[PDB]
Amino acid sequence: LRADATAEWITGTTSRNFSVGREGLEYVWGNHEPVRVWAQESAPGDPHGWPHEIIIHYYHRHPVYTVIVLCGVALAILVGTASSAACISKARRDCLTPYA
Amino acid sequence: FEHATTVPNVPGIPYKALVERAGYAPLNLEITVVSSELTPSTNKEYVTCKFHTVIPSPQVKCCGSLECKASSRADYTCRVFGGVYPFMWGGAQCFCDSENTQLSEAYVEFAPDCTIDHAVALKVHTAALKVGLRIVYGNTTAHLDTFVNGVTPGSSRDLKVIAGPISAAFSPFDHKVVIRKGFVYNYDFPEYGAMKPGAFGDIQASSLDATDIVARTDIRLLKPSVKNIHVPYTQAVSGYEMWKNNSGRPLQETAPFGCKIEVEPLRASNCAYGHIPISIDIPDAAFVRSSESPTILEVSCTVADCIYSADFGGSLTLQYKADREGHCPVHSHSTTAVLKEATTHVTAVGSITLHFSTSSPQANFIVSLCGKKSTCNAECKPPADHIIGEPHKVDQEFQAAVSTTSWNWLLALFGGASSLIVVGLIVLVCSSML
Ligand SMILES: *[C@@H]1O[C@H](CO)[C@@H](O)[C@H](O)[C@H]1NC(C)=O
Ligand SMILES: *[C@@H]1O[C@H](CO)[C@@H](O)[C@H](O)[C@H]1NC(C)=O
Ligand SMILES: *[C@@H]1O[C@H](CO)[C@@H](O)[C@H](O)[C@H]1NC(C)=O
Repeated sequence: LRADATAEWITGTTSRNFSVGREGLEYVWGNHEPVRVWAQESAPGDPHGWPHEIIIHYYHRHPVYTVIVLCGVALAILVGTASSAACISKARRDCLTPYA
Repeated sequence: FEHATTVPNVPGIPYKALVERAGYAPLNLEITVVSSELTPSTNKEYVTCKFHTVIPSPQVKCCGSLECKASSRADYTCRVFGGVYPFMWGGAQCFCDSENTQLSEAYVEFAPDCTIDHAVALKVHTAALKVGLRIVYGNTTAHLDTFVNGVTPGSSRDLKVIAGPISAAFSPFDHKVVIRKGFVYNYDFPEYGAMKPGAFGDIQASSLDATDIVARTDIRLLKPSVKNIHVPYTQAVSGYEMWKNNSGRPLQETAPFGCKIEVEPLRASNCAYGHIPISIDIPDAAFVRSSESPTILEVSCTVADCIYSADFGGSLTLQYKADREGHCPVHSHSTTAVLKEATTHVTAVGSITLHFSTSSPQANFIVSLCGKKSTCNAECKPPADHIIGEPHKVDQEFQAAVSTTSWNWLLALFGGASSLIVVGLIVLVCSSML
């Protein structure tokens, strides 16, 4: 959708870096034919392994998505632990208030 | 039989499905977009180029008043100067001392080389997408051209395919388009009769050979300083040349979705942006009865070294003990994995190998051989090659890009949190009931 088109006159011997996504990118160099390239999901991790490898692999692919998933699961376990602790504390003080 | 589906707009990358009537054997449906074009309707506003400034031969009247009338010539600018004394090679040019008058004319026309170097201004309307489709049904192949508009049938009497409306309207051209020598620019040219000096469209005409040329170049005639017979004048620069100096890059280089702009007619070919609903009325001669196709007694699927990438990375083997030798289609009942082969020949007992492309980290999908499912179940690895020269055949989707042993951890943590919630709730209810 967003064709971030760059045009530049090159002299001498240089090197140019271009970010390539899943949608692809084409480059034309001089009078040559256009060359099209596409990027694969080759993140340096492991989806089937220990959790840290999974986190780094999915973080290299989609950073913000995995950050909000990690924040969501941390919030879920925190709220669950806090609510369970509050419930058992309320039950314990309700059971011990007649004995006291 | 009428079958409705939705294909991607990407040129190449064939789309696979199977058609299953209740009493008939399934057959492969193979829809490929071999070519496409998005041609808008254009009307020509005007043509323009570098103007040629014509300075006619001066008029000199020897002590008698001169004035000039209106003219229909392009940017006709006129001025009369009194009290001149013109000289040429030979001597003085009038018999009268100092009341001599000179009338100087100036206009513009088209340069002799505007037949090649010229620009055409266009206003384009809503563009219509026309696609070239290769349809392989069973083992019959038909090539056709159809309009992506929703109601117009394809160019095939014996197939009757209808392409539904496009998912989104793209239209890479802006409302005002300038074409020069096959280069297409999204430039906002001035309207006809609204010329501006020193800018594009400073001279306009309906055609290159037209006589109704109109221009508003900033030309002005100066009083002759020395006593020769030249016409001194200053003019603004050619707005066509000024536009050529800073035209930017054409739409052949700046256009989304990676599709190439072509002229005669103006169009954008091979654009991959949306999804096309396609309805095929498959003729009943293509179908065969269920008794005609070979039957499957049992079939098993083993996936060997699945690699998820853009090409056909990953192979599976179907071991089958079918009845009677014959050709039947195969399919992968998944939107996240597509096979390479469509139809295979099966024997009494054996194994057939197939290649598939997937975007999910696991090969967890149902493969049908002769209509009999196989539920392939294995893991896939991330690719080693970072960059490949072909586009991905499968769109990436959620709940499939996340694998097991990563779904497992999330479900385990959520189930643990919910377990704490449930045990806290039931202990609270038990305490309240006491
Ligand atoms: C281009 O990328 C490579 C690898 O990511 C890096 O080593 C190099 O420094 C980059 N070059 C520039 C000019 O940023
Ligand atoms: C389609 O395949 C069947 C069985 O393999 C064969 O008999 C038939 O001739 C084929 N049709 C065409 C048009 O090739
Ligand atoms: C215009 O043309 C001049 C010489 O013809 C050139 O130096 C200059 O870069 C061009 N562009 C602009 C934006 O001035």
